[PDB]
Amino acid sequence: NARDSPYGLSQGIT
Amino acid sequence: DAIDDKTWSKLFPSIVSDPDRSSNFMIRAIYVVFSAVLRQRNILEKEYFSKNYITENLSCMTLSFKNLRAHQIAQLLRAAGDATKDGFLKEISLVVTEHDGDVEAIEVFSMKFIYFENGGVVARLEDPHFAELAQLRYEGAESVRDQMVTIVRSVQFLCTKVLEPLPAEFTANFRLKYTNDAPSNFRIDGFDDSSTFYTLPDGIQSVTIGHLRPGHHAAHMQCWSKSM
Repeated sequence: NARDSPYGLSQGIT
Repeated sequence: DAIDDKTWSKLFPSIVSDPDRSSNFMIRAIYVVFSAVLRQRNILEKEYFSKNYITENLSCMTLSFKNLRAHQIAQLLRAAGDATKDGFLKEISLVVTEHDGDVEAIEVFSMKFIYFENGGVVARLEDPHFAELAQLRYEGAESVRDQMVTIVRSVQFLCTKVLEPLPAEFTANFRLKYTNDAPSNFRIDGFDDSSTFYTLPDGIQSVTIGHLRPGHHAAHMQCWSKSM
């Protein structure tokens, strides 16, 4: 896919 | 210009002067440092880690590749570290929040990067650190080893003797920022896209953990926390 957003977040520990 | 140590070579390249191994060192640095933070802040239990040594005198807990869940987090950090080779990683940070998905954080361990061109001398281009760290030169492999030792020792000291314990309930998260150089088709595996990063309370405190300066890269490790 293509990406516009400058940020990336992952999982994820509660 | 090379480090001679059986212990150091177990985790890190003995040479960091060339672009590839300078980048490879950054990958291992991300792994080691963020493993130590995950453990020393008791975000993950000790079973997800294994005992490693930076030095015959200094020890740290690294994410295990035997444990599936710990392995997954390691690859996550490996994927972010791999982005340093192309110079696409601006910053990667371990972000702790009260609830899952919160933008505002209560504790942040940020590692910000600088990529050098032309023999690893000239920085490619606000942040308080950038001016100082961009001017910082490569001073040999042994200096890099000293910088790595300093950071690990400061992390363990900060987490166990300075910071207060994290609250009983929280959500720890890895969040990164892409470089402007990074193209729209490039994505770091394991990180879902987002128009939001993380923010800080205006009264939150900050402490400089350390810096890294191999051949053709630079890293600034910092900590924001209410637990401080």
